[PDB]
Amino acid sequence: YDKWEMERTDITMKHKLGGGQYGEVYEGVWKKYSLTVAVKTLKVEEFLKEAAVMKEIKHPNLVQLLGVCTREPPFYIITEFMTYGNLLDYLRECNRQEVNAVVLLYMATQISSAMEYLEKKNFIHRDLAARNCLVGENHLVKVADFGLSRLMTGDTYTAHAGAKFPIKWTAPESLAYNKFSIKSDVWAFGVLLWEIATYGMSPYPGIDLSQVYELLEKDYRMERPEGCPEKVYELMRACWQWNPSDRPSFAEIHQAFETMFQES
Amino acid sequence: DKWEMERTDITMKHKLGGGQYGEVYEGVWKKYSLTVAVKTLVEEFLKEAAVMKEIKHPNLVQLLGVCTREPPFYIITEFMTYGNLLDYLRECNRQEVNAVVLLYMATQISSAMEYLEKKNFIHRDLAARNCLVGENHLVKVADFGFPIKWTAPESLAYNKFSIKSDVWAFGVLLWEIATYGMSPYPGIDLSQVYELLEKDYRMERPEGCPEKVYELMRACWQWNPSDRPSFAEIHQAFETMFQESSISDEVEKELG
Ligand SMILES: Cc1ccc(NC(=O)c2ccc(CN3CCN(C)CC3)cc2)cc1Nc1nccc(-c2cccnc2)n1
Ligand SMILES: Cc1ccc(NC(=O)c2ccc(CN3CCN(C)CC3)cc2)cc1Nc1nccc(-c2cccnc2)n1
Ligand SMILES: N#CCC(=O)Nc1nc(-c2ccc(Cl)c(Cl)c2)cs1
Ligand SMILES: N#CCC(=O)Nc1nc(-c2ccc(Cl)c(Cl)c2)cs1
Repeated sequence: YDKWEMERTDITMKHKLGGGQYGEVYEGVWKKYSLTVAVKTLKVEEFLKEAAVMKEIKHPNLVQLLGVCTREPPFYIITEFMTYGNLLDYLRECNRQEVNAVVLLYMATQISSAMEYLEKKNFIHRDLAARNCLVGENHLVKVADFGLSRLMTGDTYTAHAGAKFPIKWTAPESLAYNKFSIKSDVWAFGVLLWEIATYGMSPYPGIDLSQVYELLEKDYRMERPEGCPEKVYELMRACWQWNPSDRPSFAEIHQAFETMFQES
Repeated sequence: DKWEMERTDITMKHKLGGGQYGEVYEGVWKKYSLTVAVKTLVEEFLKEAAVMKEIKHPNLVQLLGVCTREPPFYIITEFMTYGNLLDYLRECNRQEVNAVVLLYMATQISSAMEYLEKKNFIHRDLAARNCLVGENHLVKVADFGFPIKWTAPESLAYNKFSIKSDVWAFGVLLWEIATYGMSPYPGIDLSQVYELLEKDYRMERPEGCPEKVYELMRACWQWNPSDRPSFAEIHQAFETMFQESSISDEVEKELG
C-alpha cells in the first residue's frame, strides 16, 4: 500500500455515473473535503496498470487521480469529478452566445497544454477526442481517457485490424500500419479542433467510413468550418500532414494558441 | 458559564449601521482592545443567546460573550469589517468581485447551511441582507431579525418551515448574488407570487449566471420540499465547482 491508498470509508458511493454510460464508474463524495468524485470499480492487471499510469500524471488540464482502494475487492480508482461532464455533449448543448469564440479558443489552448505535458513525459494518449474531455466551472477543460471503445455503441468505433477504432479520428499510419505515437495524437487533436469549431458535429459529415482512408491518402481534408478563424484552420491543416514528422509538436501548438489568446 | 462576562468589560460606542439592525452597537472588548458588535435590550433574547452558544463554524457569525444576569442584556459577536452582503454586492467593484468571487461567496454560505442542517437547526430568514463580509471576501451567515420573495410555498400556505424551506431561500439568495443584489421577481406583484409558483413560474436565469448554478437554483425551487437537494448536496456541488473555477483562474493567469 503506497501514499495513494485511501480508506474506503472516506468515500460515500452514491450511484453509477450516468446510468452506465461510463461502465463501472460511480459518482461519490470525498467526505472530509465535501468534494464530488468519480470512482471506477473493478467488476485486474490492466486496472492496476491504469492506476500506476495516473500516479505519474499531474497537470491542471488532465484528470487528476485522488486515491485508490486496493486492500480488498472491489478495487477503486478515485478521480476528481467535473461539473459539466464530457466536452462533446457540452458543445452540443451549450449556449453559444455564452460559449463564444474566445471560450472555444480557451478550451483548445487548455487541451494543447495537457497534450504538451503528455508529450514532455513520453506518453501517448491514443484516443484523443471531445468525448474523452471533461468540462468544469469557469470553462475548465481536462483531458481524460474513459476506455470508450468498449463502452460506446454505434458507429464511433468500428472493427478494424481486429480491434475497435474511431476511424474518423485515426491518423493514416495508425489505420494502415497500426503505428501510434505522439504525432498520431496531433492528428486526432486536429480533428478535436474541428469538433470544437463546429460545436460538436460528427467529422467528415455525410461521408461513409468506407471512403475515409482513400480520401485522406488522396489529400482530401475537411474544409474550414463556418466561423472558424483562418489561423486556427491553418493549425488544423498542419495537424493533418500525411507524414507524422511534418506535423507540429504539441509544444508548438500550445505556443501558437498562447500567442492567439493574449492577442484576443 | 464560560460565556458570561461583565457589562463593564465592554465599552459601548454608537449604534451600528444607522440603527438598521436595531439595538446593535459598536463596542470595544477592553481586555483585548477589540472592536465587537453588541446586541442589547424578552426571553427570546436568552433563547437566541442559548442557541448561539451551540453554533461554531467558519461561516457563521461567532458569539464572543453574553451578559444575561441583570438588564441591560448583551449578546456580543465578532465585528465584520465590510458590513452586510447585500450592500456589499450593490456597491462593489465588479471587476474585483467577479464570477470566481461570487462563486466563493455562494460556497461559503452553503457550507454554513450544511452545518445548520447537520445540527438540526432551521434558519427561517436566509437572504443576502442577513450575511456579513470580512477580509478576503469572507462571508458569514447571521440572523438580524414574511419576506414573501424568499419564502417557500409550503411556508406561505401552511406556515411550515424546515431546512428545506431554507433551501428554497438559498436559491433566492443565489439569484441575489448573481445579480449583484437586485430585488427578486422584478416588477411582479408580491400578492400573486404564490399562485405563480404553483403554476410553475420561476425566475429566469440571470445574465452571466453559470448554467450549473442556475440548475441548482431551480432545484432549490422545486415545489415539493422533498424534491429539493440537501445543503450537503448543495455544498458538495459548490466546492466541486469552486475547485474547477480556481484551477481555471490560475490557468488563465498563467497564459498572460
Ligand atoms: C474514475 C476515473 C478513473 C480513471 C480515469 N482514467 C483516465 O481518465 C485516464 C486519463 C489519462 C490516462 C493516460 N493514458 C496513458 C496513455 N494511454 C495509451 C492511455 C491514456 C489514463 C487514464 C478517469 C476517471 N474519471 C472518470 N471516468 C469516467 C467519467 C468521469 C466523469 C464523468 C462526468 C463528470 N466527471 C467525471 N470521470
Ligand atoms: C450582535 C449580534 C447578536 C446576535 C446575532 N445573532 C445571529 O446572527 C444569529 C445567527 C444565527 C442564529 C441561529 N438561529 C437558529 C434558529 N433560527 C430560527 C434563527 C437562527 C441565531 C442568531 C448576531 C449579532 N451580530 C450582528 N448583528 C447585527 C449586525 C452585526 C454587524 C453589522 C455590521 C458589522 N459587523 C456586525 N452583527
Ligand atoms: N456556430 C458556429 C460555428 C462557429 O462560429 N465556429 C467558431 N469556431 C471558433 C473557434 C475559435 C477558436 C478555436 Cl481554437 C476554434 Cl477550434 C474555434 C470561432 S466561431
Ligand atoms: N452582467 C452581469 C452580472 C453577472 O455577470 N452575473 C454573474 N453571476 C455569476 C455567478 C457565478 C457564480 C455564482 Cl455562485 C453566482 Cl450566484 C453567480 C458569474 S457572472
